Formats: sequence, C-alpha cells, structure tokens
Amino acid sequence: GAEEITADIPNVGEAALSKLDESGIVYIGAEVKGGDILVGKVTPKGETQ
Amino acid sequence: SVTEFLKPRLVDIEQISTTHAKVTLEPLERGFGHTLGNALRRILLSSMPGCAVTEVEIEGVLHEYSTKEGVQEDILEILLNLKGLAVRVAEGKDEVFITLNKSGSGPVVAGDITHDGDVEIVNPEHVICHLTSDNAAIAMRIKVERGRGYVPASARIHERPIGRLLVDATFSPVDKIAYSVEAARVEQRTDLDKLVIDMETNGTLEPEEAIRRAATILAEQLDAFVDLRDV
Amino acid sequence: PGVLKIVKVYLAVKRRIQPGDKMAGRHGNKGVISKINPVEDMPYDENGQP
Repeated sequence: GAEEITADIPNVGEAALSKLDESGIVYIGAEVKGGDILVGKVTPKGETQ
Repeated sequence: SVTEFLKPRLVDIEQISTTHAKVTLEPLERGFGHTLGNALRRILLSSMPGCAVTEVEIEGVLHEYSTKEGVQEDILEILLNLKGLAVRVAEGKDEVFITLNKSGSGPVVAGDITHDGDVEIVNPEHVICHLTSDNAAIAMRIKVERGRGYVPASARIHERPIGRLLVDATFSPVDKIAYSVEAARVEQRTDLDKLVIDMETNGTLEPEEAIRRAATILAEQLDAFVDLRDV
Repeated sequence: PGVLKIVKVYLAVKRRIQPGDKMAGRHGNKGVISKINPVEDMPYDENGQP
C-alpha cells in the first residue's frame, strides 16, 4: 500500500500525541526530547505469523 | 585571658553604590580574620538566596529562535537581557508575575514593568529591547521565582503550553567578594585585627543581612562538629 | 520516483560548555575541559576578581 502520515498511530498513547496536530506533524515551537514523535507515519504491513 | 577570645562585632556599612558596599567586622584576633573572611567569601559566593526570572511569555512568540515585527532584538537576546533583571520580592512570596506592556519607538527598560507592590526593580535603567517603529508593540508576562544557586532550564523537572519560554536562572545576587584584613586600634593591645568585606551585588540583597545569613549557615553546619558523635 | 510526501522538521539545540568539549586559542594550544569548578574555588586577585 501507500504510507500515510496521520495521528492514528497504533500502540501509542495520547501522551505522545500531545505535540502532534490533526495532520500528524509536530507543532512549531514544541519542546521535544529523545523518543518524541515529530511526524506520525504508518506503513501497511503484510500478514505476520 | 588566653582561653577566652574577643567576639567580633559589625561596626560599619559603607554603601558606595546600590551594587557595591563595604562591611567592617571588629575586633578579630590573630588568624581569625583570615579564617572568617575566607569562610564568609565561600558561603556568600555560593549559597545565598535571591530572585530571578524563570519563565517569560511574549504575545505572538512561539519559540526563542524567532523575531517580532518592530523589535530590533531577537527573542533570545530579549531573554538574555531579562536574565540580568534585578528583582526584589517581599518575604512570604516565592512566585510573582510581572507584566511589561509598551508601544511606540524607543528603548524598553526595566522601569516600564508593572508590579503589584510586592516586587521592587533595583535597576530601572536596564535595557531589555528596542522598539524601532511607532506601530511596534510588545506585551510580555515575566515570572520571578525565589531560589538559590544556578538552575538551568534543562535541570528543571518536567504540561507546558507552547509560547512559555524557559530562562536559565542565576538566583545568587552576590557577584564579587573581596576581603582585606587590616590593623585595628582597640584599647591598648596591638594584636586585635579588623576585617573589611567588599561586596559587589545586583542590589537585591542588603550587606548586613547577607553577612547574617552567611554566619547562620556557617554556625548551622558547624553544629555537627560541636556535637560530634557516631550517627 | 515512488515518493509521495516528504516532511522536514528543523530542531534548534542549545549546547552549553561541559567537560569533554574541545576549546583552543589561536596559537595551537588546544585542550579538553576537565572540570567546571565553582566560582569560589577559582584563584582571585587582591580586588576579588576570580
């Protein structure tokens, strides 16, 4: 499929989505530390055993 | 006699300026002047309380690495200038908010800050920024905290809305301390000696009170030795 | 080809001096900072300037 940039990131709580907007891109002026999500991207994955 | 010493007393404050003073302790016995001077210099230069700017909120500003229309200085330079603000907070308050609103061409100084009467600005002539247009306007909310030592923005424990700019705070008001130990004329003896402490500060903290806090700290840490036991 | 969207984010990091940083003059005397000593532990002159 096609990779999509969005704020609907699986297995991630609302704490890491605070600095993201509706489009899934971090706000301008947001103080970010290591491990913080700046752009939320989800890629389609095949069947996993 | 020999086993009894002469207790020094505070005899003079000479206020050369609002940021420079001299305090005289007299009488001091042989060797005690140097010991007390070094101890008081080390305590005063490191462990004395004060009030410093900790948070700034400027309207229309999202981060320090930006510019505001009509202001010659960048926001980072404005924060650096605010770091040098000398603020005296009345006792009982560890957190004050002071506002700075200005419109029109001209330098913006510390005397233009509106405070609720519990905050005194010691250096009203301190320059924060320059407004270069008649239509230029600045509106800032500054947070003043009481503290001790140097607490950088990173070291502060971690929500924070975007726009609140954290400023490194140097709470210590004492900048320079120099002590000179000279001869003192007391009664008929020639062994008593006199300590002169020259304090260069930001004007927030009085000389006599600073000396008293330094002595209190020294005695309070000495109490452990005075009551030496296995703990 | 094959690229749909590129998002670039710019981060500004304030790096302060700390032990391990390389500092040097203009005469070839380079060095690494070993300790950030307190002001009260620095040598000072007769006027009290450390």
